Amino acid sequence: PSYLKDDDGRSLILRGFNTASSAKSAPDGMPQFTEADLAREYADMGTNFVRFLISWRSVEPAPGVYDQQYLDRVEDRVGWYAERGYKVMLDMHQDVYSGAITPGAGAIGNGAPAWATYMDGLPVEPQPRWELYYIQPGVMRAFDNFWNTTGKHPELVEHYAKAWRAVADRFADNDAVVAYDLMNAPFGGSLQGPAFEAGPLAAMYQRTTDAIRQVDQDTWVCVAPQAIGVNQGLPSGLTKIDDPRAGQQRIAYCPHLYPGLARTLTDVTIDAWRANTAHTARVLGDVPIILGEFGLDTTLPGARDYIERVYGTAREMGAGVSYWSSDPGPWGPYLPDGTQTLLVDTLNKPYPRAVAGTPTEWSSTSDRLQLTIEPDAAITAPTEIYLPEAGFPGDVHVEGADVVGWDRQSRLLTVRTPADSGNVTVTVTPAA
Ligand SMILES: *[C@H]1O[C@H](CO)[C@@H](O[C@@H]2O[C@H](CO)[C@H](O)[C@H](O)[C@H]2O)[C@H](O)[C@H]1O
Ligand code: NA
Repeated sequence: PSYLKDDDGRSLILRGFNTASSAKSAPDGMPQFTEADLAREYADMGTNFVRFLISWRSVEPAPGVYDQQYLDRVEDRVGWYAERGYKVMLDMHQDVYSGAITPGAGAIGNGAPAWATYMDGLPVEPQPRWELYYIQPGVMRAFDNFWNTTGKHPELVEHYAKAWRAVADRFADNDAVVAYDLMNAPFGGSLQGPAFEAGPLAAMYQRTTDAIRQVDQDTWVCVAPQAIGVNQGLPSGLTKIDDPRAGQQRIAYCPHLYPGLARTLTDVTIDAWRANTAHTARVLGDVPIILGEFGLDTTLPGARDYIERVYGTAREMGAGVSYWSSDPGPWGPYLPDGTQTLLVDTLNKPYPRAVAGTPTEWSSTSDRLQLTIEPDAAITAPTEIYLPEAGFPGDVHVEGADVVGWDRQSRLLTVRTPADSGNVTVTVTPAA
C-alpha cells in the first residue's frame, strides 16, 4: 500500500471528517462550523484530516470570473486546521448537479453555478427520496450538457478545469493543503459504467489535473469512480490519469463506500469494495487510497460494529478516512445540543499520524498502540502518534523506539526509530 507524505517524507495515516454538508446551501459557501467546533473535534478525537467542501458556484459565480473573497474565506478556515496540525483535502462538491435544478447553492441539489446549469426546459418533478432527482429528465440533461454528451456545451468541463486551477493557484503554497478531490460523486447522466468512467469522466480528470499542474505541482490530485454501483461494491472502469509533474506521480484514489442477512450482505460488500478499490488503485498506478465518504446513523443497532469493521479495513488497506460527516445529527460525532454520539468513543483511538517510513502493520486499543515500520534513512523527522488521555493519563512507556517528545496537551507522541536494522516494531503503553 502507498501513502501520501508530508514535506519531511513521512507517510500519512489520515483520520477525519467531511466538513461540512451545511456549506452546500450557505450563501457565502462556508460551513456552519467554527474554530471552537474544530477545537472540540480535536480535543475529543485527535483527528488530523478534513475533507473540506468547496463549490464551483462559489469559485466561479460567473463565467471566467473567480471570487477571490470566497477563496479568502476558504483560506481562513484552512488556517484553523493548519494551526492544529491538520492536513486538508479540498472537495469540489456537488450532489444532483446544482441547487438550480428546481425553483447554485442548495440543501439537496448543490454545486454548479446557475450559468453552468442547462436542463433545456426538461422537468424535475418532486421525488420521495432525494437520490431519485438524479434520473429526472432535466437533471439527466444538466449532466449530459456538462459532459458534452449533447455536443452543445464543450466549454463546461473547460470552465470546470480552470475553476480548479484558480483554486490551486491560491493553495499551491499552503502547507496544510495536501489533496484536491476533483469531483464529488461523479454521475454520468445517460452515460453509466465504464463508457462513462473511461470516457468523459477520465477526460475531465486529465484536463483538470493538467490545468491544476500549471500552478501547483505538488498537491495530490484525487480522483473518484462513478458513485452509483461502485459505492455498493461493483468494479470501476476508471482508467489511469497522467500526472505531468516532474518525478513521481501524485494521484490518489478517493472512492466512497455506501452498502443476520443484512449483516452478511454488509460484510461481503466491504470485501467486494476492498477488492475493487485495491484493483483501481493498481490501475491508476499503485496509488494511495482515501475513503472520502462513509457514514451512517450511529443510533442504529450494530452501528459501532460496522464502523469499526470499516476502519479496520481502511487500516489494513493503508487508507485515509474522512467520515460523512461532522454536521450535527445521529450520523455525526455530536447531536445538535452538542451531546456526543457513540461515534466519538468509537473514533477516539490511538493511531500513527505521520510515520518515519512505511507502516506495514499497526493496531490499537484504548491503552495500547503497536506499529511496524519499514525503515527510511532519508527521513529525519520523528514518527508522530496520537494517544487519547482516557487510556494514557500520564507518561508513556515505549519499546522499540526512543521517546523524542510527549506533548500531553496536544496528545502527540514523537519517537525515533533505527533505520539500519530492518523493519522496526514500536509498542506504546501507559506508564506504570
Ligand atoms: C454521499 O452521501 C452523503 C449521504 O447520503 C451525501 O450527503 C447528503 O447529501 C444530501 C443531498 O445534498 C443532503 O445534504 C444530506 O443532508 C446529506 O447527508 C453526500 O453529499 C454524498 O457525497
Ligand atoms: Na500544500
